[PDB]
Amino acid sequence: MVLLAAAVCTKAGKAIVSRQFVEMTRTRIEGLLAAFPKLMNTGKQHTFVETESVRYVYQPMEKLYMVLITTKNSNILEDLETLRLFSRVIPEYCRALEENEISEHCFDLIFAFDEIVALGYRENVNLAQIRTFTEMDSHEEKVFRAVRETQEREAKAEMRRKAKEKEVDNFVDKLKS
Amino acid sequence: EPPSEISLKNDLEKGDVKSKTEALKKVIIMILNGEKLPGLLMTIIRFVLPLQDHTIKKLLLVFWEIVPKTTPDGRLLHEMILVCDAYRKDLQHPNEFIRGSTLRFLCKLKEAELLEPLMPAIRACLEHRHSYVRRNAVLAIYTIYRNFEHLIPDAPELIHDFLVNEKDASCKRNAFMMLIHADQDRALDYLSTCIDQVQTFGDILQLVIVELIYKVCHANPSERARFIRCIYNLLQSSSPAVKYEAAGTLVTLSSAPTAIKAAAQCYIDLIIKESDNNVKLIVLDRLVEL
Amino acid sequence: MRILMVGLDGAGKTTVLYKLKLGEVITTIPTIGFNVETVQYKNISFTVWDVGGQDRIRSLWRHYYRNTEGVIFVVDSNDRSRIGEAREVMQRMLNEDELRNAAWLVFANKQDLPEAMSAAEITEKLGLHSIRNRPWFIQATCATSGEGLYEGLEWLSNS
Repeated sequence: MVLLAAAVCTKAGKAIVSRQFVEMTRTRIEGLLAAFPKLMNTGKQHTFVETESVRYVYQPMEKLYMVLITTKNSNILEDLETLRLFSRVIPEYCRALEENEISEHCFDLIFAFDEIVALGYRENVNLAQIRTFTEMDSHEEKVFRAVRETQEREAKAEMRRKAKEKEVDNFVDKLKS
Repeated sequence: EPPSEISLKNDLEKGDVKSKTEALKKVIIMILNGEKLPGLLMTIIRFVLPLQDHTIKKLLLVFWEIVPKTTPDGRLLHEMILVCDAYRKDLQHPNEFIRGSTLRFLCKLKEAELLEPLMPAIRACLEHRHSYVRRNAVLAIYTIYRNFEHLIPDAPELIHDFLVNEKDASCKRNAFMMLIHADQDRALDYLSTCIDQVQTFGDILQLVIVELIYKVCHANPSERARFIRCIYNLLQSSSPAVKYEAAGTLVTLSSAPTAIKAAAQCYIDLIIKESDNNVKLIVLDRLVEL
Repeated sequence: MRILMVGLDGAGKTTVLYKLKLGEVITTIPTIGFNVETVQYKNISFTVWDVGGQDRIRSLWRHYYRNTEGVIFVVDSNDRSRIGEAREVMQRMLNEDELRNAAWLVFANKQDLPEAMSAAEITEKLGLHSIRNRPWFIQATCATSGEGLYEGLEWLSNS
């Protein structure tokens, strides 16, 4: 993990959608987080705030915020890419932007979190390709036609049966000393 | 006397899957509250072992996952073993994505009577030429290691040998992450091996070692040279990530005036290069510590 | 129709099934659970629960207590063991009323596989001789044999 939740946010004091990598507690962790986020703490601007060693990572994208959270150190850029990246992905994933579309393609969207990121690891590239992996496959089909068919033959037949029946060193020395 | 639970039931017929989808969403929302009162279980039960609807299964499944399962019925609703056999098959499924997806789920999953021969089952699935599937096992296993590590007991080595068989960086990266959590030692042995090779390689896996090494010294040291030999190589350092860590780890390790200088430089340039201010501040903070 | 294959499945009770379904054989671990197939005839598509009569699974089938429409009893005709005992159980099916909504078939399977009883011998023995408020013609299979089955069945859906 490098993120116990990704929650995609809309301005509302409320985060439009979320997923809980790990359950234990109740929303109050998440619920409390939601509250704080909605409040924004009046704070003016800035796309990042970490407070109390918790990264609250966000990106306004419009009236929307996409949010990630973490507490101990990270390499920034990567991160950014993601926020941004989210901001690339959605109109594809759930269709454009307005909660509803997403409301219909919730399943798709959550699926995307997992898919995209396996526990804080940047899994791939290529969205379409990303579609590919599941509920879009190939193997299963290959297998099915042949198999189904084979069985079918047995069945058909059955129908009848039925039917009828240097450098290092510089350092090293210095140090060594 | 009658209820809309039933109203949903006919819809499902009416559409098939489609209607059911709707039902899932509703159910979901209903579920979302907590809320539901049972009975549809039966329906679900009835149609689903004989039905496909993959997506739906995925919805279903997930639903099961998020929702409880040690349900006041048991534990299980009590069928947690029987239905699974199809699923086990799916899990068996020659069909690799399908297994992988399951696996993904499975990493989320943790339902034991079902697991046991699925332990066998999984083992087979590891062999499948797909790194996606195999990788998925790495999470899954991780999931075991806390829940019922023991379930499998021979693993840390088994993995470690596995690594030997292995060569997909993605999977490797993972492999490390888990491996040290099981036991560092194996990683280390390998570490010894890898020492020269590292430089050639992709970062992500490299990172993970940096954490590990840290904890052990405060507890105890005497280990250096072998490391050093490498470490110096690491004093190439060049990705912004690498560099970011690389100076950071160094300080962790050392603070010799020479050390002080080395890291310092890295920063200074970095900064200079640097653009995201947020970042800039951060290092200060470290610095502030320093 | 809901058609029921019970007894402990893994014996090739399941074989019996897999043989129907793909032509194949038990290439599963011996199977406690629901095994499902739909077989279409009179286009009543018979949904077969091949379910082990192993402990829980026998014990617990209440959601499957609903209303029957077809009976296969898949038989170890080398079993001549749990059948009296079975008879003793079987009564409670008899004592079920859902259970009286099927014109059926007991299938004697596993004939080659060791031997079998008098078609009659069994008939009393499971307590089978005694019915009528459901039809009750008898049909032997084996699990490496069985034909004319379908005569049995023919009458049966067309009851």
